[PDB]
Amino acid sequence: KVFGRCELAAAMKRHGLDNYRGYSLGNWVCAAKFESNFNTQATNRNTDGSTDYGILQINSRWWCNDGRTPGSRNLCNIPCSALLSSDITASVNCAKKIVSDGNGMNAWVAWRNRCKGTDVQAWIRGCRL
Repeated sequence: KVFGRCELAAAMKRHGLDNYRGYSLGNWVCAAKFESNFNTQATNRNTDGSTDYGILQINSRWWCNDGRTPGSRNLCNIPCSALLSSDITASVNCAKKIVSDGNGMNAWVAWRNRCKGTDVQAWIRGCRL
């Protein structure tokens, strides 16, 4: 499914991402926008054997099991296919682990390059949450 900006913001807020670990909602919307263009079925197959799955492009070496990646850790304890549904619940739950377990939103390359230092609140301006 391809989310609308405000639609995704409302769903993320209902899943408790606003101010999660000090990151306002807009950061999460901005990251989804540049990671996947709000596409829940996005997949990026990397040359290292790993694959990035879903709206937040979670990588299979560390976070989910797809049965095909060397040195997989499966730290979210989920099959990577659960990250490919229209329901964002699994990606959100795993994204929380990632910012947690690891260290901030720098984990997402698109956030680091396209959201960091910008007015992220603009991604939720106009929306009714």
